[PDB]
Amino acid sequence: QDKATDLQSIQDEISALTDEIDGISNRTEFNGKKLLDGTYKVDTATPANQ
Amino acid sequence: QDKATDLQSIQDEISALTDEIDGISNRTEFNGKKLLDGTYKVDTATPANQ
Repeated sequence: QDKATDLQSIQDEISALTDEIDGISNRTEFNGKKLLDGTYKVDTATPANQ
Repeated sequence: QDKATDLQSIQDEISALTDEIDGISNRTEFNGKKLLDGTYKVDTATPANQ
C-alpha cells in the first residue's frame, strides 16, 4: 500500500536509528574503553586477539 | 579496567615505595653499620665472606 517515496522516508528514519545503534556501540567509552566495540572481545575461534 | 596510563601512575608510586625499601635497607646505619645491608650477613654456603 505504501510507496517507494514513503519507504524512502522510513528508510531515512532507519538509517538515523542505525547510526544511533552504531552510536551505542561507539559512545560507550567507559574509562576510554569502547566496550561495546564488537571488536574488543570476540572469541575468534583463536587466541590471536581476544 | 584500568589503563597503561593509570598503571604507569601506580608504577611511579611503586618505584617511590621501592626506593623507600632500599631506603630502609640502606639508611639503617647503626653505629655506621648498614645492618640491613643484605650483603652484610649472608651465609653464602661458604665462609668466604659472612
